[PDB]
Amino acid sequence: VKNKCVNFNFNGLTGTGVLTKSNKKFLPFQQFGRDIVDTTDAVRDPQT
Amino acid sequence: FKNIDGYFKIYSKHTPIIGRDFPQGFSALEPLVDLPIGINITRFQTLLA
Ligand SMILES: *[C@@H]1O[C@H](CO)[C@@H](O)[C@H](O)[C@H]1NC(C)=O
Repeated sequence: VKNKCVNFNFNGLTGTGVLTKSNKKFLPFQQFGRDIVDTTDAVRDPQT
Repeated sequence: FKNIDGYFKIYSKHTPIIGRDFPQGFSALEPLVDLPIGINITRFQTLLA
């Protein structure tokens, strides 16, 4: 679900936040992603 | 080619250009295949066509 505060378990990455479609440039090998100070910020959907 | 903790790692990038051999221009290397070999490697050699 998008645009709602939920608890996610993305491929073993457990956490809480709001997920929305991103406009980044994830290369095909890229999996997790992050932000400036070392926190998971943008995770690509493994299915879609 | 790197083989840290087994887990053979390779990276690749292709740049045709028109400059001479080995230009100074920068270029990144994207990973292509990461296969967990996990054996002992010391020697290295190539092949031809
Ligand atoms: C199953 O995973 C494969 C791998 O990408 C892909 O077809 C899709 O994400 C999934 N298919 C489904 C859920 O029908």
